[PDB]
Amino acid sequence: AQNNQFIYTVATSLANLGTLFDLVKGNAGTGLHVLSATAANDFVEQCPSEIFAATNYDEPGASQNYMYYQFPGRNITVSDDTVANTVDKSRGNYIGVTQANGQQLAFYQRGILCGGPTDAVDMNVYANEIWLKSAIAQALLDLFLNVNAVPASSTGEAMVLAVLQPVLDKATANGTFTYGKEISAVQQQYITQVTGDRRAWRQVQTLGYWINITFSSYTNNNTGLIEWKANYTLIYSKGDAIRFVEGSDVMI
Amino acid sequence: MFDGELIAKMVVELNAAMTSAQEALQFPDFEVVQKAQPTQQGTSTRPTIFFQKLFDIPRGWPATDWHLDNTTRKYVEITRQHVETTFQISSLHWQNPEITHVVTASDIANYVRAYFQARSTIERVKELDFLILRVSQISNEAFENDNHQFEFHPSFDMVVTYNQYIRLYENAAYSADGVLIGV
Amino acid sequence: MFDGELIAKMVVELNAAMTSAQEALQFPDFEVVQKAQPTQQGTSTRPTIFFQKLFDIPRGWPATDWHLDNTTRKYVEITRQHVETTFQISSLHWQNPEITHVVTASDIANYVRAYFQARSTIERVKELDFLILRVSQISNEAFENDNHQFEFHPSFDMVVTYNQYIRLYENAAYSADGVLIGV
Amino acid sequence: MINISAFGSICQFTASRTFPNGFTVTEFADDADPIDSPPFTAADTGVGLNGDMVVWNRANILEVVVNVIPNTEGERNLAVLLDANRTGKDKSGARDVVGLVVAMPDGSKITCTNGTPIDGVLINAVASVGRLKTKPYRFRFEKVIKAGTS
Amino acid sequence: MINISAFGSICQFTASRTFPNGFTVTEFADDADPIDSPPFTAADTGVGLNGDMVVWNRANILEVVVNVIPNTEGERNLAVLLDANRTGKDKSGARDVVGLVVAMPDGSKITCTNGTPIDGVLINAVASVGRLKTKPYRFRFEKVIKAGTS
Amino acid sequence: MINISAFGSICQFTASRTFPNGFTVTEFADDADPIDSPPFTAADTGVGLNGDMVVWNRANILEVVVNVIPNTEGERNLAVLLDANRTGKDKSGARDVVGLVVAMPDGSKITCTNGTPIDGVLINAVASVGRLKTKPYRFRFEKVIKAGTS
Repeated sequence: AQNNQFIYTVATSLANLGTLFDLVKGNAGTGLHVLSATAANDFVEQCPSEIFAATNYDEPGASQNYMYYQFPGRNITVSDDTVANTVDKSRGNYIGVTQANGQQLAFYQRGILCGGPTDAVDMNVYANEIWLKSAIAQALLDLFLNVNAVPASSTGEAMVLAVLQPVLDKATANGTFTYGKEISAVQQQYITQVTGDRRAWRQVQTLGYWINITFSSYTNNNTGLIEWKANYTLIYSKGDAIRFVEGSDVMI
Repeated sequence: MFDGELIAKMVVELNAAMTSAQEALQFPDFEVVQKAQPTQQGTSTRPTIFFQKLFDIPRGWPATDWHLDNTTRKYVEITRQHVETTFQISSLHWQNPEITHVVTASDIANYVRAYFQARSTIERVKELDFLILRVSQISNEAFENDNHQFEFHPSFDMVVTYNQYIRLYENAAYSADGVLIGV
Repeated sequence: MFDGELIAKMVVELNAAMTSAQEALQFPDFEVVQKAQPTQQGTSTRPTIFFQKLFDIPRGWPATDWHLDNTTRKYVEITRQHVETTFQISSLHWQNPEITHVVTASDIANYVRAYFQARSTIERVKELDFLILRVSQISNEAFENDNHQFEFHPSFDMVVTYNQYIRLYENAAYSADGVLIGV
Repeated sequence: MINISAFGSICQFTASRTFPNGFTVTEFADDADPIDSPPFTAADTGVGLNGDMVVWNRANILEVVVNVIPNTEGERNLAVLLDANRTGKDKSGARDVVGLVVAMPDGSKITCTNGTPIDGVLINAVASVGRLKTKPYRFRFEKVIKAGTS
Repeated sequence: MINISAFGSICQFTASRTFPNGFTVTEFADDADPIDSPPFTAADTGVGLNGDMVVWNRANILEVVVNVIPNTEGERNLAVLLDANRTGKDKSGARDVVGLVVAMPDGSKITCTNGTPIDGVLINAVASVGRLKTKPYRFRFEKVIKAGTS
Repeated sequence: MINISAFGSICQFTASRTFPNGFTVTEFADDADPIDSPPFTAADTGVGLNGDMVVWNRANILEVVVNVIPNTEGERNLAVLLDANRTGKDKSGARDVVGLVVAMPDGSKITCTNGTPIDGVLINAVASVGRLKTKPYRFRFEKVIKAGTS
């Protein structure tokens, strides 16, 4: 219900996954992870907790796909193909194992959170949404501490947008946004009908975002005076990252 | 909103210029009046300076500064418009052939112009909330007064620059809720 | 189609400007009237604002949008023309020498101009389907009223830009019958 | 609102180093153009021998010229920003990034970013009669974005 | 109909990527030229020593300049097309081919194909009084074809 | 005081060698600009391949053009300074530093230091009717400082 500002974690061992998934499927984004039923010398859920606190979100080169990491000092909770697939379809990040011409690798396989209807459904993407809300709220807080209240006519939108926009420049030159994308019929209609004009889906198709602030009048619990408040809508462009490669070596 | 206070300040400055003009060159008394007199009243024999408003040209777009009242949480917007008004400053003083210390209406108008273009009067007028631009001509024209004689009615245009403030109300806001939607 | 709707909206805005100008500076009542009165009607002693239409300048070529009625298969063409009308807005308020809270007609005209050029009134007028261009001059001139006194009649031109739509009919088509001839 | 008026405009500026959460510019000039932009290039064509046109999409950066009434709060802030960014002798210039948002009265907003000042007069020039000459300022931004309609 | 007027003109645009089955522009400017074209070259001559003129038929591509009334539907489509074709930082420009058909009222139709945008203003410039200055857009087309007489 | 007048301006000049504790110029020209300044550069931009805007903060020196009324005390002192600074045959030029302070009436004062004369007329030109033509002088200063508001 908070939606914003948080990714939260659930520690459960194996064979609790079906019931836990049934209870918690959906509900924005939560990290369910398979615990090794043998021991607990790994803090398991610390896998999202660590990477999230190492991105630094100010130098170009953010986003990490949250899947192919190499966590050491951790226990292999899943080591069989059928076990790995049965853990999957019920979310679950199983920090498995494989082999490739020798060696053993490690991996923090899968970074789907739970989501499913419309949510970010990916720790990388949800992580970027978290820090976008963080940076934007901080910028607005500094704007308002600097000068209190914005003239809510057409210049208030100017200060709000002008303070928000360096955050968007950081986002573009951080890897969170995406230059390209091929917004199609469903996404075209959705972008058109949320708030944006007919020709806003073009901008997301070429730049990466569409941000606009309006102002709304609302009444609070005790304030008889009808207060006014800002409303910024910003269209995230998501961004894909490959996790599987398929080859077709011919003629031997 | 400002024209009346400007008219009072112009009257004070013009009377000061007349007191100075009584020192260098001499006149029998003086009077300073607005030309378009709102009631029937005659012209005065004594050497006079007349003034009148001619145009009013705004300069630049209005500048809006927003000020919180802090009480009702209302932004009082202050629209300041820069303004150049134009004043037709003229003089009237009949010339007596018999007298020897002749001082024509041209002298009075020229002394008013030169007084109002001096730097000290500029700085004083600045301390009185406006300032004065250049006067590029003083036209001395002739006419027939009510006694069928010939008189000169010199006049020039003085540009005076100042500001007029407009106070209006606008609604404030101390929050921001967003929708981070994805594609 | 936009003479009457604009005239009514401008009357509402002008009356609003008079109510605001009654707050800062004070007048005994006010009226807002159209200068070319279609019936014999006198000028009013109370401080008044007059307004009148002067020109009507189309801006740019007409823009045509084709709209299907979907019933009789007729393309209704909508020819929208952009128009800048020009309103001569004047004021009239006799000046009483005895009173001390003097506020000339120049004040009333100037406050109307400055109110109608402020940003909040621009936004409100935009919400009322038109907009206001710059006013570059306010001309305070003098004349004799019906009591053989002197009065000022300041006036300025305000450009109001809007749209007016023309609806006409055209035939539709849902076919393509080409003749592919060989050289 | 397809209306052609722009009276009601505003120019929000933000400099990362000089004016974080910056100022308002609303006192534009009356004689010169308030907001002007030289024409973008965005492409370049070359004709071959047999007529094959070759289209090159040259990367380019847009430009804005803002004319303001001098010795004014928004104008003083602009001159402060330019003097901070300019480089002279014995002074230190802060290489910052400026962002300009225009909210035209019809509702549409244009925001330009990753820019820097490109000119300025730096001295209040006096015209012939005595009026101050309107001061122009030129910025070259990297990214431009249109938001909001009517 | 050998008349000299062009009131009633229409500009159908088709972009292969941005506006397939595109739009119509009918809201041309009133002060600047609605449709303008720089003079074609089509040849170039050089005189010899004894007087032999030598003619080269240099291949060339034609140009069009369309002025539109600012912030308007057809123009908004045009600026969307130009933004799709322009190239900057962190944006992807679609390399498309545009085609422009003028159907002037007298009946004749001029169609140009295999083109691209060549300029634009990208910001609604504001004139002195407050009017938005008319926005020109320039294209360079490969093939021109005239169809229809009267 | 945010007005647009400048009547009452004064040019206090100081030359290190020629006019230590120098003169004042108040009789500026009426037709030409009394004080003028060409637009500063202060930066210069280029664009990479993929759109990376690139800034250089080029160091630069500002310029002033002062027009003065012919054959007056201020301009005579100015011509004395320029003739001292100019270099010709058999004469010795004094390489000095000059400083110009403009105190516009509204209160603000702009002071420019480490400069030198850059032009002059040296002969009182005569116009058509017989009026002497207004004499312009140009200086290029190193350091400009603005002091005082209202």
